[PDB]
Amino acid sequence: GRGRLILEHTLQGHKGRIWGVAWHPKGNVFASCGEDKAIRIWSLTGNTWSTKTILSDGHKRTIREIRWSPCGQYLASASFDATTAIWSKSSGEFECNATLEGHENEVKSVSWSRSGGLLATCSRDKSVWIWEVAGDDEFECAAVLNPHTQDVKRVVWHPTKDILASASYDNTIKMFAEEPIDNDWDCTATLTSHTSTVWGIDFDADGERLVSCSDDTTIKIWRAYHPGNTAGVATPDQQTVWKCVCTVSGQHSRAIYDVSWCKLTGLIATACGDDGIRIFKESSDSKPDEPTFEQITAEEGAHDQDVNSVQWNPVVAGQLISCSDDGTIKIWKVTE
Amino acid sequence: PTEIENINPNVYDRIKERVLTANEEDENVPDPFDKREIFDLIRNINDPEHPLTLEELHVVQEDLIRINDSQNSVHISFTPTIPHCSMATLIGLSIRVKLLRSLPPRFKVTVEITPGTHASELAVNKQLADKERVAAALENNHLAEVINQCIAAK
Amino acid sequence: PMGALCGLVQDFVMGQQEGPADQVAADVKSGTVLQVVEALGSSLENAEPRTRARGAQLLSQVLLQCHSLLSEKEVVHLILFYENRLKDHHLVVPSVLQGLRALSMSVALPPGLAVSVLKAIFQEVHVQSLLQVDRHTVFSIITNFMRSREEELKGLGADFTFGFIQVMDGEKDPRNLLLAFRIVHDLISKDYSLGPFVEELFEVTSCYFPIDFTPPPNDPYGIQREDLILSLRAVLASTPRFAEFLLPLLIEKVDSEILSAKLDSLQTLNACCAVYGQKELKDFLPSLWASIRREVFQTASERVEAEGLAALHSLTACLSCSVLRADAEDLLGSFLSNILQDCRHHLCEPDMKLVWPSAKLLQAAAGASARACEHLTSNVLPLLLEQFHKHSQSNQRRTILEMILGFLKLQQKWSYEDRDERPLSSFKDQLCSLVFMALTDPSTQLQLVGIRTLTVLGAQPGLLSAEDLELAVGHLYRLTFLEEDSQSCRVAALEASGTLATLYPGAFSRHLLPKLAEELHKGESTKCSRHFRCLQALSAVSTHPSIVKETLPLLLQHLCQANKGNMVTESSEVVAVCQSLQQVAEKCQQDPESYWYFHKTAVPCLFALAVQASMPLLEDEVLAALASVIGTATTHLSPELAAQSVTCIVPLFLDGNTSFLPENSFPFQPFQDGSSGQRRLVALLTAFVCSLPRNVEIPQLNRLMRELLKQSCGHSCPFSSTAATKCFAGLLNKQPPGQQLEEFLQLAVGTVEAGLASESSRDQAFTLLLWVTKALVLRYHPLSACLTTRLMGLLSDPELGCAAADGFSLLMSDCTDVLTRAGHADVRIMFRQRFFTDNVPALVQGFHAAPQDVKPNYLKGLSHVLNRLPKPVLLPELPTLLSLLLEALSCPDSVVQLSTLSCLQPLLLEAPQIMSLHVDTLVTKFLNLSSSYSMAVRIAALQCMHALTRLPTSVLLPYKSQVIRALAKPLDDKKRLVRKEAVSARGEWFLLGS
Repeated sequence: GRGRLILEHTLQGHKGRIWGVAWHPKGNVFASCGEDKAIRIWSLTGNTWSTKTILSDGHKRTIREIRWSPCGQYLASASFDATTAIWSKSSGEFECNATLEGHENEVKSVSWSRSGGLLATCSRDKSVWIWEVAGDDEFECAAVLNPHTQDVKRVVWHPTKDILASASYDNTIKMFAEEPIDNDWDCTATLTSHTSTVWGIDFDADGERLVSCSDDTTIKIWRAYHPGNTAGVATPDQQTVWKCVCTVSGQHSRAIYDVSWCKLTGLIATACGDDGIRIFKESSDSKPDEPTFEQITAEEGAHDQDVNSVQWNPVVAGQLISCSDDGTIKIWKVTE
Repeated sequence: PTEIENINPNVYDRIKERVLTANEEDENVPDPFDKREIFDLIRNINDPEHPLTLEELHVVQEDLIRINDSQNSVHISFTPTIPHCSMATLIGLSIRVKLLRSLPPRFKVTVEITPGTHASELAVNKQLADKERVAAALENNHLAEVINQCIAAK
Repeated sequence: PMGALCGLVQDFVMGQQEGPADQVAADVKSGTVLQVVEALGSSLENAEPRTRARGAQLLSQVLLQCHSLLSEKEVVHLILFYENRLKDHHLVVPSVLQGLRALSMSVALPPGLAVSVLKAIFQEVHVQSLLQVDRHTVFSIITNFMRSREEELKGLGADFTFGFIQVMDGEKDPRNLLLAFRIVHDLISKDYSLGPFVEELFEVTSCYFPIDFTPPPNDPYGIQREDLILSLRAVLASTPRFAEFLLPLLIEKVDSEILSAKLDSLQTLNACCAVYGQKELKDFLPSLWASIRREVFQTASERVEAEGLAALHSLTACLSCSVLRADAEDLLGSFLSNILQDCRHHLCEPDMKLVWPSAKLLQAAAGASARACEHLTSNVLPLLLEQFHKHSQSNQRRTILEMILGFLKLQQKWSYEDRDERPLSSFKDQLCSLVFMALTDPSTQLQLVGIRTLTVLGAQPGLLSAEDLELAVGHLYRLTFLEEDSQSCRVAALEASGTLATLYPGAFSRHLLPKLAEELHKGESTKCSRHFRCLQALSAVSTHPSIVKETLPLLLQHLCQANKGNMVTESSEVVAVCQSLQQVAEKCQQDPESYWYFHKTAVPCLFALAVQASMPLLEDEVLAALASVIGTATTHLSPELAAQSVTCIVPLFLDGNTSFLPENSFPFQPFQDGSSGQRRLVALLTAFVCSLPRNVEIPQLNRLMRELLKQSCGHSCPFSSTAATKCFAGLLNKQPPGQQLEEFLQLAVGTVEAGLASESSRDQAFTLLLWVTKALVLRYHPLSACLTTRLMGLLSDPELGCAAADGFSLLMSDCTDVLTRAGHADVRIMFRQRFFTDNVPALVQGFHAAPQDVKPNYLKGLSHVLNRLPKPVLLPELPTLLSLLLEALSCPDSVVQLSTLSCLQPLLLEAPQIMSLHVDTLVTKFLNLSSSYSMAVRIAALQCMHALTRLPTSVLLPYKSQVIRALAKPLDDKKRLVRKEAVSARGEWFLLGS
């Protein structure tokens, strides 16, 4: 491929497998969680990355994912102890002010809405919870949803609107929108093209498209069709419908556990079980009803074990971060 | 199908052991991973409910193991005792834990039920292939204790 | 004073008992008995029962301390008073019986009085109603009179035993139970007159029998179960007067389903059979075997099995002795046939699960008397033979033969007469066919059992057909030749070959020696394993002197045919010939003539070597095995024959004389010429001279050693020079402390220091230093103190430092060729302790005060010591030494790495508390070594990482995380075995915490 992926930094802070990494909205700090039941906040001073704070005793079991609030103030952690901790720096140091309980089993994912006042979690109990944030340190459950028939892997909020997306072990993706007259949450649509567990999902810049990676070694591009659309696609219900407009196959050897769509460049990165990170770019002449995505660069030996998560940097265009079961965090720089 | 007037009691007799490959390995030459080495890793795993190994119950067999050392790939096919055995997932999980501890991290292990040998083979295979659910299962102390009992070598 | 005596009374009565108990005794010791009994009489005359009982108890406490010192006129009065007071009193009787016990321990009493003393107590007091402690006092009064006055108690007649029968009717305490058993056993042991009470006496004893128990309030005080079970065996087996009563009880007990009872009954039965006979058990004899047989089949307890088979043994033994006793009629040999008929159908049954225990029974009855087995075997064998031919399956034929085998052994055990051989001759030719059948069968197990029987029929004094010996020998050759079989059948045949060879040597010279002589030249003119068979076959048959006189020329002829053709090139096969010769010498050392002949062919052995030097073939190392062979010849030697061969060998080296050896070598100075050939031949001298008896009486020790010293370092040969030092030291060690030995040492330290001065040959002088210091170390000779601390200095020398390490290593290990315990080289076992104690200050001090460059040579030495002394002594010095043993792993030498790892491995499992203090540096060194170039080193390092798991979890936990990550690399190691060890190690490290 014409593009190249360059390794900038390698970090080995945790002991054991590292599950999730997340960029601060300022792009100069990131956090990481793993099997060691600890969260590490990493700040960039000069040209060197270092751990500035270490958070322990927040979770008794493995921490699967951490996600920053749109404000640089609060951090959320989903763990296997059926809890979701909220961290805030009220004392000049990060402390756990609130804990969100309710899930019967392990919590798999968290997500913040664009506004920052809505928080969504999903667990192995096939449920998706949505919380409201009244004031600081206080959270109120808005809805408990059980549409998925199997383990729910990930929850991601819409960039422009307050729409929730969930990927599940039941091979499906589900959209969630709030109903206008009653102000109660409900499921908008169901996306059924993957033949196995859907691990990761990410919205496009505008939010009218969506990537999804799955256990079937494929990634899919979903397009939102509103009622009365120009295309020949018809919506029987009033709600918008999503359609699989592109399927990338044969590119991955094993399950793809995470996918990230950059809002600055439009590049798509995949974290696969074959230890490989792959970069995809939409073609210049790709049609909006049959888009074509081509792999511009890849690092098949990006890690020594499975790559668990990949995340683009919101401030720095082309900077990617990733973690793996080899216990390493790697910051990358892609040049097309 | 097998005949009723003809029955071969010799299967009881057929179980044996031969672990003599030392001469080839005596030199400095690398030794590839083979079906035999993986079989030696899982043949003596104990059944969770019965005082017999997975080899003695024919749950694991050497010719049900496929491996390519160069391509970093290992496939294990295990036949649980009876088609509606509720321990199929546990047995395959003990096989996974043993291989996870004994094999290099470069090896990608697939553990599936032998086709047509269990009523819920698709669902079990899907559980064993989900590395997240396997990890969460290993954080169950009672479950990890039973697995360790099956993996113990005595 | 009477006032004081009255006061002591009142104080005791009021409760201040202890003072008066001893103070009245003190007044007795100095002062009188009649005064105190009158003072106490007043207090006892009071109406209150406790006022009597207290007085009486303080009377008895007195009488118990006074004992013997009591007048006869007092003893009578006291015993009378006690009888009257016990007759009148209730709950005062215990205090009375304690006084009677006191009065029963004196000896100055009239006869009638003694008899009435106890007669009145058992006619008056009811024993069962009384307390446990008081019953103990009553029983001990009996045992007292049973010691002091037997003639009186015996004169009492049977009414004494009857009275006692009722005192001991009901008694549950163990403490008195043993006492009561003793009384019964003595009533039996001593000829006490038992009347119609034999039944009555057995009745009380018989009821208690098996139950075993322990008491919760007093566990060790309470005399344990087997103590009681044994005392009852003693009484129930003491008389045949109990037979008509005990045997029905024991049968009753054996047939009950309680296992503890099943045991005690047979253990007693075996004890009874030691003192029973024909008549007492005759009536119940048929029923008893039914019970013994019963439990041999049924029971799962092997101790029950064993005791029951011991029962049938002792039973048939008791019946075989009385065949000589009863002159009129024998109703004892009829029981044997009544067993035979009762298990004949059981053996004949095709079921093989039932057949084995009944055969065990028949063997138990057969191995009880030669008379029994001559009946049993003669009757059993035809049935076993018939059933052998009926069964065509292999495992069945093997078991049947294993059953026959036992009977045959038992025939050889007692009978040595020609009588048992007569029915055996009828079965002789029929037995051989089974043996040869077992050898022909493709079964490995059946073959082994046939070999086992062959040796047993060979052991037999009775004549056997000559043809069978011809056949058997042929079969043994076939089994020693075939290799498609597992190695075991071969070795078994070879061992049997020697076993039978000592019995019948002609058979093996007729049907084995020619076959092997032919097979020798059939391979002389894949090839090695064919050679092995026959060489070892001639070695193993070399047990009889005649055979030795034949096999030796054949092996020497094969050796002198190896140099002419193309067999000298294969140094391996020549070594094999020597190996077999060494093994024959090893067998010849038993019979004196045998080793005499072998030593007279030790001479042609050296001739075949001298010729090799006279020409300008054999490989340099092959010589060493030849020398070990010669050594095996020299030891175990007649002192006159020793002098004879010394005056043939020492002349040959020293002056070149070859008179004794044959003329062909004549076409010679090894000592002053400088010829390489002859100098090589010295190592055979090392084997010889240094393998002679302690009383060597050598003719010219001074000259030989003088020449050896110059040869050792002056020539500077790679190995020839060392052989001279080896020999010098070998002979120096052996030398006694005569004024010569110190001269030899003067010349040794001389040539050593001289060579250490000259630049040209330092190593030759060094090797001589080493071997000399060793010889003096194994001797604990004072001069070794200096020489070893000389090798301490050389550790810092650059040229020899590594050689100094090699030397320390040699001193640390026993060596085969020179000085051996069985090589007549003097050694004391404790040298490692003595050497180690001296070494530690010198080596530890030397290591610290050594410069950076020649600093690790000291550690190389320390390791070659420490690891070669795996002893108790390593533990108490470990706290100081381990610090160095850890830095010993960081040494680049692979041998050091291996030795130090091998030594550290068990330490983790034996003394973990000392090890657990160095875990960080332990794990770091081990994981460093699990990735070296050497394969064996990595395997050991991983085994130590696997052993580290044995230490307490607390110290390991902070490492589990880093350890597992590191252990991932050796899982992908190039070799298979290093992966196996990594599998085990990591697996254990994962189970550390839960």
